[PDB]
Amino acid sequence: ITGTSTVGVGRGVLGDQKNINTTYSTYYYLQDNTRGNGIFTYDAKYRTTLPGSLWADADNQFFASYDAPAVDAHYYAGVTYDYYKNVHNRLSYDGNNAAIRSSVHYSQGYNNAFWNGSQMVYGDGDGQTFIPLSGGIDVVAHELTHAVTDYTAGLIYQNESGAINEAISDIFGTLVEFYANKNPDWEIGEDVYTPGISGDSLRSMSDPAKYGDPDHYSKRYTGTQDNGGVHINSGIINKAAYLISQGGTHYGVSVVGIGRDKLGKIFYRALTQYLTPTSNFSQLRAAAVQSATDLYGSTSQEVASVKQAFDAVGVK
Ligand SMILES: O[C@@H]1[C@@H](O)[C@H](O)OC[C@H]1O
Ligand SMILES: O[C@@H]1[C@@H](O)[C@H](O)OC[C@H]1O
Ligand SMILES: O[C@@H]1[C@@H](O)[C@H](O)OC[C@H]1O
Ligand SMILES: O[C@@H]1[C@@H](O)[C@H](O)OC[C@H]1O
Ligand SMILES: O[C@@H]1[C@@H](O)[C@H](O)OC[C@H]1O
Ligand SMILES: [Ca+2]
Ligand SMILES: [Ca+2]
Ligand SMILES: [Ca+2]
Ligand SMILES: [Cl-]
Ligand SMILES: [Cl-]
Ligand SMILES: [Cl-]
Ligand SMILES: [Cl-]
Ligand SMILES: [Zn+2]
Ligand SMILES: [Zn+2]
Ligand SMILES: [Zn+2]
Ligand SMILES: [Zn+2]
Ligand SMILES: [Zn+2]
Ligand SMILES: [Zn+2]
Ligand SMILES: [Zn+2]
Ligand SMILES: [Zn+2]
Repeated sequence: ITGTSTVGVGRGVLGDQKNINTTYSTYYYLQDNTRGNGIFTYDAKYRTTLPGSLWADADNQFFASYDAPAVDAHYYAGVTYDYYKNVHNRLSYDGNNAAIRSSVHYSQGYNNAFWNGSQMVYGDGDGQTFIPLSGGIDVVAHELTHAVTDYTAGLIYQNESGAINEAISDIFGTLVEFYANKNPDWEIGEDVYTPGISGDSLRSMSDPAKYGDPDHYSKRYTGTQDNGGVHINSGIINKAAYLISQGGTHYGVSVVGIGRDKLGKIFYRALTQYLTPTSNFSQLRAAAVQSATDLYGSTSQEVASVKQAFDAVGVK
């Protein structure tokens, strides 16, 4: 809609207060004109029709419980936009400043969030397994990174390529969580998963085996569930990414950590320059080694650490 750019205030899913960019035209709308072609947040009104109605508010204050998922969907889309622009010089998910659209209150008791090819969709959860999923910055950034992957490498969502696709989304989801300094960790979804249970998450990048996911190629899942294990076998790549950043000794292989910024630069370059739709784990290793070589030199510590990390998880 056309109107005046304003700044409102509200509270997110976890009760935290934050400022959000709105647009004023009789009502205040969740329309952020300051980022690319805009960030737009919609109310799906517990239906499955998309996108729903552009979110309208009478007073530019978003403190009602019904508002909370919209506040966070809107705000964390903005943070994700800022991460890709300021850190990687990428303008929105398509690199051409496409508008980011999100719908909240999708369906009823819906325990999921997804990028559907043109927009973000957030369930409210059932209040036991999940609370509204836009409350997790790593979830928001994980799903938006699927859009980045679709517009670059085109990794297919099954078998090893699909596990790489998932891991890429976990890696950048976590780097956005650190970038925002929002209670950062190497877990996925901890802020919105099982509100009754402290200290758990959907999966761990630092210790995938904590939840039974593999942390070595010899332990990879080879069945047909989960599109061939895309959310299971991602643990192998997630552990490698954790080792590249933080270092450690894993199955007897010592890895010298090089930090989060260089992890992001290496994987972003691998994704945008070298990966293809059917890349497997071995080709990811080659792409990461080449990317580190491009950026830091063939004899650099950065290249050595990438090699060490993939050796540690058994990917040659
Ligand atoms: O913490 C990281 C920061 O150091 C780097 O600059 O960009 C990515 C962030 O995750
Ligand atoms: O050392 C930390 C590890 O114990 C934790 O699991 O994830 C973050 C790491 O830096
Ligand atoms: O030891 C772990 C166990 O606690 C969990 O239940 O399943 C996976 C194992 O790695
Ligand atoms: O069955 C597949 C297996 O062969 C591969 O190594 O990793 C992904 C699985 O889906
Ligand atoms: O680290 C182990 C490696 O040494 C062996 O060769 O294959 C299985 C791995 O667990
Ligand atoms: Ca209001
Ligand atoms: Ca997290
Ligand atoms: Ca929990
Ligand atoms: Cl560990
Ligand atoms: Cl471990
Ligand atoms: Cl470790
Ligand atoms: Cl270990
Ligand atoms: Zn998803
Ligand atoms: Zn995913
Ligand atoms: Zn966290
Ligand atoms: Zn798992
Ligand atoms: Zn899955
Ligand atoms: Zn998924
Ligand atoms: Zn280990
Ligand atoms: Zn470890």
